[PDB]
Amino acid sequence: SGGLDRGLIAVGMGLAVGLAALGTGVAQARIGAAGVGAIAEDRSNFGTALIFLLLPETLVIFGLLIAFILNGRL
Amino acid sequence: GGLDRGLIAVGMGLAVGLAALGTGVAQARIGAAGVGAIAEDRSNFGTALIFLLLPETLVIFGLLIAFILNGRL
Amino acid sequence: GGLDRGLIAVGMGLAVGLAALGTGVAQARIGAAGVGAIAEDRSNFGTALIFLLLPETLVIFGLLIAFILNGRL
Amino acid sequence: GGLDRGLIAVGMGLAVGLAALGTGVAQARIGAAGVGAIAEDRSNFGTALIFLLLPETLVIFGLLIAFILNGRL
Amino acid sequence: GGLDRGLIAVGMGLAVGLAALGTGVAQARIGAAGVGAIAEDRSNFGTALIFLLLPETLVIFGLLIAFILNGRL
Amino acid sequence: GGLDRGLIAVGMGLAVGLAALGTGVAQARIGAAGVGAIAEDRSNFGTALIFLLLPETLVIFGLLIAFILNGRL
Amino acid sequence: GGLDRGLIAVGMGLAVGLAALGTGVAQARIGAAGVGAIAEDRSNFGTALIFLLLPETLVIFGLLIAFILNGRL
Amino acid sequence: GLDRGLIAVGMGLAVGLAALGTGVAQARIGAAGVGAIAEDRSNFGTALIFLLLPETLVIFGLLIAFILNGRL
Amino acid sequence: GGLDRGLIAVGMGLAVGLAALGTGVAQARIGAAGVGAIAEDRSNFGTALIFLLLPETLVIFGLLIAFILNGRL
Amino acid sequence: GGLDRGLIAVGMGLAVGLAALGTGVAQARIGAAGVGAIAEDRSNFGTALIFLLLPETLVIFGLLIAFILNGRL
Amino acid sequence: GGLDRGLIAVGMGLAVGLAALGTGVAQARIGAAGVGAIAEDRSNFGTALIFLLLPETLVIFGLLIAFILNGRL
Amino acid sequence: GGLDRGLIAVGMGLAVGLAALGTGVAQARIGAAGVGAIAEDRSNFGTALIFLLLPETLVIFGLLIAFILNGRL
Amino acid sequence: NPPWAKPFELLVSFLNTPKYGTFDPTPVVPVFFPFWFGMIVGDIGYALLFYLVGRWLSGYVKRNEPLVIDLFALKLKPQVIGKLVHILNWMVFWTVVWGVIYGEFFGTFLEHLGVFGTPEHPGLIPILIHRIDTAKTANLLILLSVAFGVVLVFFGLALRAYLGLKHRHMAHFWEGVGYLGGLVGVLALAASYLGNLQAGWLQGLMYLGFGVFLLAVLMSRIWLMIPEIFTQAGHILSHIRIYAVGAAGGILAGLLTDVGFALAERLGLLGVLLGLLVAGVLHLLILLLTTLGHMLQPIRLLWVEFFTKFGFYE
Repeated sequence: SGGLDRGLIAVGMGLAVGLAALGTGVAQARIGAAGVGAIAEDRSNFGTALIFLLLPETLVIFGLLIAFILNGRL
Repeated sequence: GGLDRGLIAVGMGLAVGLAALGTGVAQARIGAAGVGAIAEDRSNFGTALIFLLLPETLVIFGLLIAFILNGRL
Repeated sequence: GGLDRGLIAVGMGLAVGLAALGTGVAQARIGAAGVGAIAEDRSNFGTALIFLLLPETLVIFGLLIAFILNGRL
Repeated sequence: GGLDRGLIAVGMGLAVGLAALGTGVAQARIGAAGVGAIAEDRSNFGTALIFLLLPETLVIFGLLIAFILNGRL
Repeated sequence: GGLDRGLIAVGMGLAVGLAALGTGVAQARIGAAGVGAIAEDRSNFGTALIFLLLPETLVIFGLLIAFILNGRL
Repeated sequence: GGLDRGLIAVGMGLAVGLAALGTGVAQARIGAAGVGAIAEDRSNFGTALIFLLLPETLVIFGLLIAFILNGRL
Repeated sequence: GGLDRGLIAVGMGLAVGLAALGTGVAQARIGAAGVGAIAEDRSNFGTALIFLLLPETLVIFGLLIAFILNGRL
Repeated sequence: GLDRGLIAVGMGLAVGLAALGTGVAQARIGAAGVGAIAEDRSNFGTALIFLLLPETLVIFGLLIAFILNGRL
Repeated sequence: GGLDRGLIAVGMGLAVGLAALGTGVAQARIGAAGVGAIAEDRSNFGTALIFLLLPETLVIFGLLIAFILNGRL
Repeated sequence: GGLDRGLIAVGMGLAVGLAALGTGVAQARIGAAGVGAIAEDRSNFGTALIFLLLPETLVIFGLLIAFILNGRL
Repeated sequence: GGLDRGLIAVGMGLAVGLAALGTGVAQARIGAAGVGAIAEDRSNFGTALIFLLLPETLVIFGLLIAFILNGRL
Repeated sequence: GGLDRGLIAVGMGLAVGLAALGTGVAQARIGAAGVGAIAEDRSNFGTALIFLLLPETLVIFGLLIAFILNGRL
Repeated sequence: NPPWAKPFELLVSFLNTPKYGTFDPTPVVPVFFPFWFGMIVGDIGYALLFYLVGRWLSGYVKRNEPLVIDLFALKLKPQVIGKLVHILNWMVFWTVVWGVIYGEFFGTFLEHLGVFGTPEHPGLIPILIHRIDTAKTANLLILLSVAFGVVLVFFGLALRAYLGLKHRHMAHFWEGVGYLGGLVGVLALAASYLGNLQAGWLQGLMYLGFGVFLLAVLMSRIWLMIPEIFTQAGHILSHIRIYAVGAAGGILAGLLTDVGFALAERLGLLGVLLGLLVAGVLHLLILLLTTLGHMLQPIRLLWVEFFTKFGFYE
């Protein structure tokens, strides 16, 4: 019974980072499509397109933070 | 001492992950509209950035629940 | 002790996460429409803001259920 | 043991989370249409508000089920 | 106390939550069409309202099953 | 007698919930098309209502299965 | 012991629920197209009804499997 | 015995997900068929056979369910 | 005794069911395009039929895995 | 114990089923575009077929993983 | 106990299946755009093919994780 | 208790698989837009490539977490 | 073109026309496609039904009437029906011999009368491959399908290298030989990981295969080998579908025969006719629903897995 808790911590960590990555990928899909369209239109929109595309990376950053907090429990 | 700690960890992971998924789902369409408005005018930067940053409160609430559960851990 | 606390944590994390997912799903389309309206007029800021902030009651109720379960822990 | 309490908490979480998810799924399209209507006319604010707040009864029912299950403890 | 009671609560919450999700999925498109029709005509408010409130029978059935399970508790 | 009761309850809850989700998914598009048809013509109220109420047989079958399991419960 | 009866009930519920979900998914688009065709011509009622009632064989098969498992129960 | 209930869970999963898949196919196929019959009225045979073709999915689901029932 | 037979039954059911879901997802759009091509020109029947019948590889492989696992029953 | 055999069977079923689901998800859009191109030109048969049958490697390697798990049985 | 080997197998099945699902989701839209570009004009074949083969790194990583798990088995 | 290694494998496989699913979801729309831009201009190769390869950081993080969990052997 | 391969020239010619000075893949079809169709179906009763269809088509030929189906808009009076009859004759010959090998006629009809015999339940003659005992034949048929795919892809790559030598196309011959070297390296790695017995020289074979692959990667100056070796590996492994569809069809037919036999057994004297009726209607329904894939898979295995190796579509 002493090893089951560590495995559940591992599966919670994996679930956290995976679902955070899924969420930021869902955001980045439409944001990057709009950014590529704006780039092909103007080419002067690189800064705003990059800012908006890299903005939802905070979600996977939070997922990684929670995963590392869980990893520190050993 | 048993399954409680690991199941608490599963709870934190589930909360953070689903909150992040929800705010990503919101930010997809919101950021697409914001990028379109920026390409159209560029004077809509403040409103576009505000509307993009607003659904971050969901992942903030998820992090709050996770930190409460981590204190419980 | 042992397994009840962990399942309580799982339940409250699931509640807050699914509530956040639901309000994010609402806020996606609502914020896209609001950004479009604001880019069209810029006088629609209040209507867009209140329509975007109205679905926050779902994550408020999820937070309420999570806090009740945390107190029961 | 206390396994009953933990699974009851899981049930409350599932009920309120899925009710909130359904309410958000409805409110997405309803609020998008409402924001478009208000940007067009702005005289239909009452109809938009009633149609947006009507699917909140789903999360109301979810909260009722969650409160009954919480009182079962 | 009993594990069967916890699983009964899990099933009851799952029933009411998935019924709420289904009626929310229906009400999304139905209410969007109703809001559009009301904004264009305003004379079809009653038809839009009855079409929006018709899928509430799904969450009514879910609540009925939930109450039967609660009586079994 | 015992855990079979809780598992029977979660089975019947899953049946009712998924049947309700299916008929809600049907009624979404069917009712949207019906509301559009009523707004355009209003002479097809009978056909629109018949087509909207027809997918209720799925939640009827789910209710039948749940009541059979409740009899076995 | 006694897990077999409840797991059989879970099997029946899952079968009938997912069959109902599948036929509802079919009936959504099929009934939307049928409502549009009937509103356009009104002579397409028979074909629309036939195509709408055709995917009910899926929930019929789900009910058949559920009843076989009920007889085993 | 413990084994027989989980077999029933497997049969339920198989037939339900097969029905879900063939319903997903029949949604778009039947919508296109209804549109074609409304526009032409001579596309009935092709639309009907295209709608009835993805029934092999639920046929295979029932196949697996009956195999597990026979072994059950 | 044990739950090995039921667990491999669950595995084979998941395999065949998810394979069926995948090939249904493919055949939906492929058959819609095929019906659209046949409606424009009846001479496009052969290619539409070939493209519709190609994704049966998925149910074939799911059935292969299910029968292989049944060999161990 | 049969736990290992049952859960290995569950794992290989999950692998092959989700690989088939991904292959079907790709082949839906690719085959729809291919059918359109064939109806337009009829000289696009090689490229359309090559693009349609290219994502079958996913279900092939899911089958490979399932076969390695069968060897591990 | 065989729980270790069985859960390792279900983990590698999850990894392979979800990686395959992700790369199939990518290849759907990428291959649709590539087939459209090919139908419009050849000598786009190289760019379309490399853009279609780029998302296979996901199933590469999934297979790498599966092989690591198999070595651990 | 051998469940530790198996559940660690489950967690790391879930992590890498869901990260791969997320980056595939991103790469679908991003690569479709990139292929369109390449067919339009052919001078957009750098921007299309960098926008397509930017969401690979998600599967990179998933692989990192999987390797961290593998370090627990 | 030889007379025995001319009907299958119609099968290959639906795709692009090969350029001048390039190998045509016409003679591969008559030897391989009916072979795979027979291995897939493997049923004497299905072969007899296909023979009835073929003699019906031959009657259409000798009456010289067009075969017109208004539903499918199909019109082919003498010659397409003649070539189809020739192709069907080859297909039913291979189906008959493979049904003899598999010991299957209309499914498990050997259950009622022990004409074909497993070693556990012997009859007058034995069965070489049961194909319903999945435990005793899964490896035996997976390895056969893998070997067939390896042979086909290796022949395609050798033809690619020969065409590169003919046309002095160095970047094309190097591409073919690099794909061949990477393929033998991957095959050696798979044999070492799964069925290793003699890992001494096998590691050297792996090393030389990867060396040939890398040398052709740098020499050809094309960087598409890296993501496409995955696709050639998938094309090698995609021939499992032969055994997969064959086992699916055989098990379905055996299940229909088994439920017919059970219905006849339960009702006894009156159940023979009802069991025959339900078994027949299920057999023709299953054939109507799934018979077209039975030719689609063996012909697509030549259409994509074989033709793309020697540049048929460029």
